[PDB]
Amino acid sequence: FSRLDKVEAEVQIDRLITGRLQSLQTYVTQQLIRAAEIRASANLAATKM
Amino acid sequence: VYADSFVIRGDEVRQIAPGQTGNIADYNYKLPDDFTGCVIAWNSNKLDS
Repeated sequence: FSRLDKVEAEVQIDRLITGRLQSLQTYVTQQLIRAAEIRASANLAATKM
Repeated sequence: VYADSFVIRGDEVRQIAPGQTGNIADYNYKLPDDFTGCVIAWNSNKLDS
């Protein structure tokens, strides 16, 4: 902020708000896959029990 | 619509644009960061000088 004026900072802050959001999006998708795997393993345990 | 008129030095016309910090743009007259519209300037040394 202090190193620039208030007109071209938008392109310089959009990249810092999409990357910080797109990366968070990637992590969530990883959790969904693993959850879909544990769910299949948990049901096997119930059948075994 | 709004029209504002005044006269300044030749080297301080660049200071009129939003964002720039200085004497005329912080003490006398300045524009908001999200300003919409534009400015027009021209030489008048034949008249005022």
